[PDB]
Amino acid sequence: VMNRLILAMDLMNRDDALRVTGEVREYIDTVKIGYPLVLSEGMDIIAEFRKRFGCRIIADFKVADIPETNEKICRATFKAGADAIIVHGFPGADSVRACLNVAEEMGREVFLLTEMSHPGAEMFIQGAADEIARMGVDLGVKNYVGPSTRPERLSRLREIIGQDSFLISPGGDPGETLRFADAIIVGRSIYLADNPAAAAAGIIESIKDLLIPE
Amino acid sequence: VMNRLILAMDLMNRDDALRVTGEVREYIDTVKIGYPLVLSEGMDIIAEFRKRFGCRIIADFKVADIPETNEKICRATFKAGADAIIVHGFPGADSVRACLNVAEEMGREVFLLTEMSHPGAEMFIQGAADEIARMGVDLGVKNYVGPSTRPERLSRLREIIGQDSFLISPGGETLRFADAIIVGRSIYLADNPAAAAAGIIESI
Ligand SMILES: O=c1[nH]c(=O)c2[nH+]cn([C@@H]3O[C@H](COP(=O)(O)O)[C@@H](O)[C@H]3O)c2[nH]1
Ligand SMILES: O=c1[nH]c(=O)c2[nH+]cn([C@@H]3O[C@H](COP(=O)(O)O)[C@@H](O)[C@H]3O)c2[nH]1
Repeated sequence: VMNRLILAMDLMNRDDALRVTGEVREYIDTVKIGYPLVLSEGMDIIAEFRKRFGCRIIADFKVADIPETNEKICRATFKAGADAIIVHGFPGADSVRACLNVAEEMGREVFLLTEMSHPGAEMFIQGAADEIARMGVDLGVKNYVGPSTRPERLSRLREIIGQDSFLISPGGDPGETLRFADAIIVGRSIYLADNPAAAAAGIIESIKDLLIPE
Repeated sequence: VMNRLILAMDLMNRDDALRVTGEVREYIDTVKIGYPLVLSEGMDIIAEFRKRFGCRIIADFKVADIPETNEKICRATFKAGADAIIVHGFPGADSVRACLNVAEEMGREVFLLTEMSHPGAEMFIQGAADEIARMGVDLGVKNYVGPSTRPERLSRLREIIGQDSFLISPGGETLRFADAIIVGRSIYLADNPAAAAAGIIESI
């Protein structure tokens, strides 16, 4: 949200993760954290980022279980401090709804992952992408996460979810991506930079130059 | 698996989880744990189950990310002590391959989840099940997880994966096709977990 830039904190050692995040806090307030960091350092790391830096945390857990278990995963995740959680749609409407129910009760957010673009994604994901996105619309999902690369797929997703829905995705960027996504997710280009704060600053400048309405 | 019965430990607090486990260890040696428990108590609880009870641990994490991330998830999970991890097939062969390579490197195991039967699985999962199972066969997968379903349905899954493959699924008829059955609530919510487990095993 802040500056339409989300940091994908994918480092696995706690020191570097905390260091880099604090260094860019001036320009980025939203950070995405996945399982590798959480499983190695504990869920308390989420609480630490929020408590210590006041950032918003998106748990990229790609939740993909049956309804009752999804509910428990979301509860434990929101209890630990996450503001939002990323959920798979392939498991069906029921499994997504369970996540929406907990988010509703706790005042948090669910991001629906509609497709992936890694090799192998063409086997089952690509073919179900539009239908999964439409299922999200039918479920009242308001936040979506896009695959990656291929700007043409992004345009398609936006057409399905509408102008009102919130869409985030990784990376002529940031411009190409932000023609359709509301915020761009950036990891390496920032956390592997000699001066992370400088890299974030540079990208934010590019983003502001776009003069994006609303 | 001891007595062909796997305990699905879906509780979220360490005290109840450890209590039920120690009470059924004379009957069960394999325990399946999920993110609810590990996210609530820490991945270190895996070492507690193994060092304290001698349990084999199956991490039901339904791994479903890109290859590089799946690799990291499996390495952290095996490093914490899991003997095996359950992985989704819908993200494709390469995502599954990444998990299998970490298992090969660390001497552990990967279980491919072929299907689920909850009320919504009919939308995309059911239709992909046979292809996912066949995909596992071609990737050299030897361990599979089947859905909670009528035993007749597991017959088809068994025909696909062959006689040598190892199959587990939520649960006597089921054991006509699956090598072990997975049971959770009937045992861990029981006032007497030991008696519950002993009763299930007697049904053989
Ligand atoms: O579909 C995808 N296929 C990929 O190959 C891929 N690589 C990275 N990611 C996701 O993008 C976030 C940022 O990654 P970067 O460090 O490359 O900016 C990461 O945190 C991931 O969420 C991928 N998503
Ligand atoms: O395909 C499935 N459809 C379902 O509706 C379902 N409900 C539970 N489970 C799985 O079964 C394990 C044992 O659950 P119980 O506590 O009911 O014995 C659990 O740990 C789950 O892995 C399901 N699998």
